[PDB]
Amino acid sequence: DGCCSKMGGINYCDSSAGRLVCNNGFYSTCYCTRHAVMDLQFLMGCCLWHGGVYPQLNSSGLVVCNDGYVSEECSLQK
Amino acid sequence: DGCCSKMGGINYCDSSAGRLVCNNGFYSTCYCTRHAVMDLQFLMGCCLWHGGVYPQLNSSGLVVCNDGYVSEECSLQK
Amino acid sequence: CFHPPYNNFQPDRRAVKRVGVDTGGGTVGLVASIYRDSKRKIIRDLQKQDIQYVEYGDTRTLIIPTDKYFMFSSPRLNEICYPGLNNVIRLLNFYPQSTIYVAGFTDNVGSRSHKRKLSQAQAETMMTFLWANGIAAKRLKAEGYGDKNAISDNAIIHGSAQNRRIEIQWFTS
Amino acid sequence: KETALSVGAQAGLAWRAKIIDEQLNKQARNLDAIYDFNSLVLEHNILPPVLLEGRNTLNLADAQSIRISDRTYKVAKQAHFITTPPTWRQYLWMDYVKPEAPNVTLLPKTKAEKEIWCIYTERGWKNGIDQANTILEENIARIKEDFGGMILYRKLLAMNMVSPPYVSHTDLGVTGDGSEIHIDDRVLRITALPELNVNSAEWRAAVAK
Amino acid sequence: VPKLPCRVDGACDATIIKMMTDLNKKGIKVASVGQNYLISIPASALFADQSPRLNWASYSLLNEIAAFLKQFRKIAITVTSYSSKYVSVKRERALTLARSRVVSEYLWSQGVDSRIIFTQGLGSDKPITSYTLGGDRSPNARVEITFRRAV
Amino acid sequence: VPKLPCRVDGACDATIIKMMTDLNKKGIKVASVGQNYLISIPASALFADQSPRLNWASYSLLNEIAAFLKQFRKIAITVTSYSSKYVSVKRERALTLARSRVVSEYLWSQGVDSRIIFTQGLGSDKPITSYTLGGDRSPNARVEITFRRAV
Amino acid sequence: MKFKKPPINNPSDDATIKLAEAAVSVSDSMLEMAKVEKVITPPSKDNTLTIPNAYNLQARASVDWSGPIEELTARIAKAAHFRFRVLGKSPSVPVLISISTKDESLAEILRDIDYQAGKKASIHVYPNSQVVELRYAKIY
Amino acid sequence: KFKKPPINNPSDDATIKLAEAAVSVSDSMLEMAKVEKVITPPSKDNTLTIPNAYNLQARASVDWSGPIEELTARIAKAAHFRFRVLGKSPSVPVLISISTKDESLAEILRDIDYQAGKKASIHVYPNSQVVELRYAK
Amino acid sequence: MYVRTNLTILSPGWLASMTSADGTHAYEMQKSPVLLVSWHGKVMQLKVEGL
Repeated sequence: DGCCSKMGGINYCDSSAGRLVCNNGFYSTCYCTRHAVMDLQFLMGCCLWHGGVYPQLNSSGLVVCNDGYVSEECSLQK
Repeated sequence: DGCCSKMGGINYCDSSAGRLVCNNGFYSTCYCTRHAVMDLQFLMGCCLWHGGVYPQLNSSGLVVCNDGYVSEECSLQK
Repeated sequence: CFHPPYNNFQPDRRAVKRVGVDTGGGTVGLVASIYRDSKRKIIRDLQKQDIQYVEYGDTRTLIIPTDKYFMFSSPRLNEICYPGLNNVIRLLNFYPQSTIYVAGFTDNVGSRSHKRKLSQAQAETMMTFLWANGIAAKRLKAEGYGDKNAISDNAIIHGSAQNRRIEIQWFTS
Repeated sequence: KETALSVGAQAGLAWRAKIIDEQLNKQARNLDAIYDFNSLVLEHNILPPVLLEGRNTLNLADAQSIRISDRTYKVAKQAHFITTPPTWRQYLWMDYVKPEAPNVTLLPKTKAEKEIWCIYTERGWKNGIDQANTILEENIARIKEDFGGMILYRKLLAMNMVSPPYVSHTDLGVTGDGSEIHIDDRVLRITALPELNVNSAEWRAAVAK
Repeated sequence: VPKLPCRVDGACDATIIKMMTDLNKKGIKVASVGQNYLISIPASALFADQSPRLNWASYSLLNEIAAFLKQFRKIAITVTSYSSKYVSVKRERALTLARSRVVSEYLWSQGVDSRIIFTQGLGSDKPITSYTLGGDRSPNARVEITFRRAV
Repeated sequence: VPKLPCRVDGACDATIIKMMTDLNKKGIKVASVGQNYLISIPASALFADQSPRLNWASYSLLNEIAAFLKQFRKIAITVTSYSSKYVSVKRERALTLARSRVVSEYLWSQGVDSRIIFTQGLGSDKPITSYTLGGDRSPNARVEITFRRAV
Repeated sequence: MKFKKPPINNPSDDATIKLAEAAVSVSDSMLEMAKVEKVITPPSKDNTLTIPNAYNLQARASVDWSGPIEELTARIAKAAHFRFRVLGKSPSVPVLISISTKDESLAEILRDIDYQAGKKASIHVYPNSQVVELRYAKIY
Repeated sequence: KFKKPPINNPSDDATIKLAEAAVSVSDSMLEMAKVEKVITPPSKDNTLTIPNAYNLQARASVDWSGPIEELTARIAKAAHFRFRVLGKSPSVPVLISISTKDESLAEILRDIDYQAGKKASIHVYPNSQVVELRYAK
Repeated sequence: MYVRTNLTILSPGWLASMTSADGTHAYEMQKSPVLLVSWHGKVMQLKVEGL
């Protein structure tokens, strides 16, 4: 909520930096573009390190990845 | 709207210049003819710098210029 | 009373005006004069302006922004921000012994020869402006470098803005 | 609601279009300063052709097969006649039509409807901002590629990598019947398009001091 | 037509006659005949004695002059500088040239809607009043601007 | 935004500047210019008299410096020690090297977000105050950490 | 006891940022290729030999212009009190030039005009005869 | 009193970067043309100058576009000078096109020779009041 | 499109051109609502309605 907390305030968003600038000349620690450097190391989804989810839908709950490897963690159990 | 204010009032519209002439012998800065010299830098419409809009109406939301290019900003999106 | 064009190169008589308008009150005028002539107030006003002051050890440095304090792309010096320059002269009056080195910096864009000449022109202008306020000519040395030792990144925009500057260093003894 | 975020996307796209067109109109002189096509033309009112570079090429076609090369170059668009030099407005002035007709099929009647209308219209507004910026980035990359191709042809011709274009001009005297006449007949045709020369022995070096 | 530009930007002939009436009753000469427009100023309201330096109050008059000349649409501006006979030919010619240079530079720095600026300084070679008692206090020492209004 | 990181973890510029003020009122020099930053520390509140042994009370200030240093995103940190001449060249050089080494050791032991750290010590070969009345108590004996903050 | 960096001004715009980012690369490419062109091809002479200065040509001029050469050079000549002369038939393709300069010599302005013109045309000055002559190219 | 700043000023970092880039590219293209332009020397250019004969200083107006020889013959008759030709007229005529409202005959002949170029030239002699059209080989 | 003025057009690039004795230009060009000219050294945008 507070980017330039105890500081002046937002001047602009440098998209080369992907970051805001405070009224004082320090590089503000606040994201403004999605094209910044986020060191995210946890992820989401299914069929990762594979071809992704195959676009078909099945009568069964069995969902395969696009490279052909099956995924029991995404396919529902019985 | 009264262009020859604080002067003699309007005499006529010299359309050789496309400018109003007042009863005072000075050139009025208002224009009165379409065939007259403006100084404009902004335009409207889409499919510009091209053949204009294609005359036919595409069934989908796409619009296309006469040289074949498609203006996605004028076109309707999803 | 006071002239905007650098007061026509004369040391000012300001505290007399301050105590006169205080009487219009001598003691309160005197304490206001000494508080406004205090060094810390001058440094606070300098940092209220866009000028950076650095002291660490026996060496002191001043940082001036070229684009905000000059006409662009030319050694013509902008004089709209003259109160900062006047207070700079007031500060530099306090240290009448050590020599002063001044250097110029620009960014990495264009001919390196062009950067060198632009920095040298800025150095010459700052050199003669500091000389003309009354300090002796052999107390000064000026140099203008291009992008040799940048303290910022050229590729990022705010750092590219921060790179071009005027550096002033001086010792004590 | 989905139509509401759609019309919010429309409004945001048009608003960023107007803003970027004002900003681009603000810097008219420097664009013509930097994109001197009229200097970049050649002497016979001919557009120099377009070249593309490439360094350190590696391809793994499949197993047991690797093809590598150091550099390569590509003719993109062949040289041709031109009449007036192109300007930046032919590549950068993105179109704009303001939509002033939001037909609200789903009017708000509850404050919760007003609030979800606000948040989804905000989402559409941001999406329109992102789309406009993407469009601008695509256009500026395209025109940068064009200028780089022109400059690449000029310097490869400087380095003796391409033959210059060759033009034959034929001039004839008066012509026509007793009713229609043209007083002289000058016809220019380019018999040799520019192309690469594979004989590397004619190449020359380059130094700086 | 309402979408079309009805008049030029900031065009008001009431303001035009207001500022020219203020300048004429102030004393700086402004004359108009046909399309040709001349404005003359004495150097005593512009400089000090025999010196190409600007006093800080003069920028108000410079702003008024710029506001007047930006009102019209034009192509070429010609300014010229005239001096008294003080020492020589070289010194007076260079002083006139420098004064024309600095006023042209300030005018281009301000928002002038013109494309050509011409400066020329002469000195004391085209006088007006043969009465030549004063120095820079003389009315002959002057600076003139001129243009033709374009359409 | 509900899944994308809105901020870098543990980022608070108010915390940054309040501990900057607290450090400078503690008397540890903090220098900020460009993207380069310097933290300079007197050795008297850190070590023993010409001895490479940490005092126990110094670990609170070391924890403070680590808490400040973990805030930014760095790549490389450089630390260098300086002292006064007491015996020779070699003893002073090795003492500076050992002091910088143990400081770097505890700093790597804490979770600093750096990839590269360099440690160095130069004895007394860079005096910053010609007034050299004291020895270890003189303020020219020092330790400096330095980095450049990027992106 | 506040802290700030020196450069602070009005806020920027992302399109201008991307424009500058492209323009830096374009500029350095043009710089290095100007260097390699100058190295591999040596000059021979100077156009200041053909266009010498003279007195009353030292009037200062600041000029912005983006049109054909004709009326621009004509107003230059009528400022110079010289004789405007045209040599060769006018080309079918119009000749266009662009100038954005600040307070230069008239003679240097002329040399800049001819340098921007290149192979299409040439300028000669006969100051004894007070004649400014232009001439088109003899090709086609 | 007051001193307003320059109104159209690049007060922004992007703007000043753009402006100095524009300076660089303008300078680079300028020196490119400077080092690539070919210029004839003024002491060796092969064009005909003004002979300063008094009878050639008269003024006229000609809008002609055709062959060269009859035009030169009528020009010589207007100058009351004699006319000579050397060489052979080729099959394709040498073509010229001069449109002017007020000009003198000396620079008329100068631009005639300039439009002639290589295949023909002209000489003018004031000792014996003659003009001569010379073909090439 | 066929156009007649006494200025010089720039933007689309024409196919055919013709010039009077007095200095009037006429052109034959591909259809477009936009024109660019240099009026008297000033760049000028010219608007066409009716296509």
